[PDB]
Amino acid sequence: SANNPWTGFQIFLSPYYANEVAAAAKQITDPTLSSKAASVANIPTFTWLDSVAKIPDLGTYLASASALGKSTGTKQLVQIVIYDLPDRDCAAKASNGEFSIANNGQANYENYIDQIVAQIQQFPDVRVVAVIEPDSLANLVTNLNVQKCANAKTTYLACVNYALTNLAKVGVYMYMDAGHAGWLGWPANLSPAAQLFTQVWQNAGKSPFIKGLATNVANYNALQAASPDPITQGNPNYDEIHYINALAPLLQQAGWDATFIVDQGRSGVQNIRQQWGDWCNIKGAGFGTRPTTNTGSQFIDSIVWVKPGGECDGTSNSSSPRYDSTCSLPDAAQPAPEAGTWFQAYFQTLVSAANPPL
Repeated sequence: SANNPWTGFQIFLSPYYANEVAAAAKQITDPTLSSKAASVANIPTFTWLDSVAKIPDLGTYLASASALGKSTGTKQLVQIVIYDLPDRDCAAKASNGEFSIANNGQANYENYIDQIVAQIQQFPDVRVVAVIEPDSLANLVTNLNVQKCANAKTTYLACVNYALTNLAKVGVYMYMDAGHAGWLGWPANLSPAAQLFTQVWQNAGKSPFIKGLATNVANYNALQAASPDPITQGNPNYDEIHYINALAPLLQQAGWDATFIVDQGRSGVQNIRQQWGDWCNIKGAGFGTRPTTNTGSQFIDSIVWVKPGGECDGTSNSSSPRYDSTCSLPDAAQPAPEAGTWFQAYFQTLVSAANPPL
C-alpha cells in the first residue's frame, strides 16, 4: 500500500546476532569463507523476545538505535518477534515456552507484553516492527484435533489480541505469523485462514498498525521457485508468492489491505527436504535473498530474515526433555544442540551455500 514500514528507515542491526556471527567467523578456517561469514553481521535480522529474560536487551536495542539515528541523521527501525504464548507450540512434540495455561499463563503473558510496551514507549523516535507469535494462530486453522491446541485456542486468541491491542498503543507495525505455503497455503486452508485472521484483526478494531501477515518464518520455502519442490505435490501454491497472492485478496475482500513480509533467511537452497513437514535444522540450507523492500510483489512489503540462521531449531539428543524426533530425520543436520543455541557447522554451511552468494 501507501505506507511500507521500512521506507525512510535504517534497520538497527542486532548486536547479539552480530556477536554470534563474529565468534562464528573466527572459527571458520578458510579465510575467504570467514570473511563472507563475518559480513553476515551486516544483514538485518529479527530479535526474538522468546522469554521475559529478553526484555532488558530490547530496551538496550531501542536506546542504541535512538542514539545511532541521532548521530547519523537517520531514523532507525528495530525488528522484534513476540514469541512467548502460554502452552507455546501446541502441535510440536516439544516446547521451550516458559508459560503454561495452567500456571496463570495468560496473566503472565499480558505482563510480558506490558513490559515490552513500557520499553517501546520510552523511545518514540525509534520505529518498531513486530512479528506476532510464530507457530500460534496457524495451529487454530489445521491443528484443532491436537488436544493441546484445542485446549490452548482461547488463550492463543486472547493473548494475540492483547499483544495487538497494546503494541498498537505505542505505534508498533505488526505482521501476524501466518505459517507458510505448505501450512496455510493449501487451497482448502485459505478460506479458514482468512476467516481467522480477519476475526483477529476485527477483535483488535482494525488498527492501521496491524499491517498484515508474516510467512515462512523459520522455514525454507522459496519466495518464487523456478520449479516446484517435489515435497509440494498436491498443492498448487508451491512457494510463498503463490500462497500470498492466493490469500491476500481474501483479506482485502473484508477491507483489510493486508500486506506481507516473507522470511528468506534459510531459503537459498531449495529441494533439500524429504517431506514438507520436516522443519528442524534442514541440512544443506543456505542463506537466501537478503532483506529488501524490492520484493517484486504488490502484496509484499519486505523480504526479511526473521529466524537468525545459525541458531538451532531443536536438539537431536533424544535424552533431552526438549527432544523433537523431526530433528533426527535424514534431512536434519546432526548432532544438533538445544533450540536457540549456536550450531556452528550449520552456520558454516549456510554461509557456504548462500544464494545469492555472499
